[PDB]
Amino acid sequence: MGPGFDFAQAIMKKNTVIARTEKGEFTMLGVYDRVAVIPTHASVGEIIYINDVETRVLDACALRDLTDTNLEITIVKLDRNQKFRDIRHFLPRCEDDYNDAVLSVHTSKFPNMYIPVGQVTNYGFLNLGGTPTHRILMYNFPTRAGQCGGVVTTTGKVIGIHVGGNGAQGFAAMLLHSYFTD
Amino acid sequence: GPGFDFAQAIMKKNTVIARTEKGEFTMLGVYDRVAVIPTHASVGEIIYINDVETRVLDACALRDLTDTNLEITIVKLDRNQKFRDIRHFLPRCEDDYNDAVLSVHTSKFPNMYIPVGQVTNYGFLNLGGTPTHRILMYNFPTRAGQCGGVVTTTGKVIGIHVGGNGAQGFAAMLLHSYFT
Repeated sequence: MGPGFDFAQAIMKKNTVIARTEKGEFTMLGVYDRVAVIPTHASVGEIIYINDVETRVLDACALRDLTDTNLEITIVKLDRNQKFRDIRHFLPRCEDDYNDAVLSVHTSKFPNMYIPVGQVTNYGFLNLGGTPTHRILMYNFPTRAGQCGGVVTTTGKVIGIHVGGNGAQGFAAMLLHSYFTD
Repeated sequence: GPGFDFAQAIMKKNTVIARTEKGEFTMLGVYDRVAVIPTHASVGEIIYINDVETRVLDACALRDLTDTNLEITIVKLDRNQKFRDIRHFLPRCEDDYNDAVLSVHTSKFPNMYIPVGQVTNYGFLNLGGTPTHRILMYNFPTRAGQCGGVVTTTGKVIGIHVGGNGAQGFAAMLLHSYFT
């Protein structure tokens, strides 16, 4: 509807796949080459479904900060026959707050979904489903089941992936450029 | 929920891309060759529908019996295709709603679905300096363009997006009596 949605759409149309694990269907952001991200609670194993195709997982790494605290991001390398457009230049280098973000989801249940979530706070620490978690972004929108893995963008920046909510607020794990140095 | 199925079913058969002098708008076809578009689209004698030059036979800028703007223009189009009749999904009365979806369809934003959630019967709004009635309101914390879109709940087509103030978004109510 506006330039925020434009950037979100451009990310969705080229840099997402539908990932299925034993714990459900997730929006999954491809970052570069055969490397994607997904919430750690998806419990990625040795095999994953990518757009309903059985795919071997070459590597998966649940990220933690240097205090050994959960970040809720898993980086997956897929045995896929095609690379993603390299979007690493759209990742922020530092922890930050943002104005006017969009949360975008694409699953069987929620195809082509885009939500203007407004201001995003650098929230920091969250007890997420009982697990201490760092580098959380917060937005005041009542997100729901089915949105985990959804991409949070501003114009020109891909800043996080949706990992949870409390009914009134939604929460995303930060994406930082430094996670995807090769 | 089934809200998303409903929004897609309305989009697929009843939503077309309309282009006026002002650019592109999501247009809802209601029945026969009758459709609606925001009044601010400035519909002329000719309009493009899915990139086809189309004569507009009639255009009515709706006002209520207080003689107040409603910001809906009803158009009758000179085209062969007939819209699937959806008048039975239009509310009879003014109401509040939960769990609404706004569905956008332009050349730039094809098939885009925006869950807006809770929708209030807001009522009176000074829209661009024009007093307007029968406005629905939802959170919309962005500055959107003009193109608008169709607002649905499960089982109902309730309004078309007509504007916003950067925090809130506003739709004009669709009522069954407008098309009787």
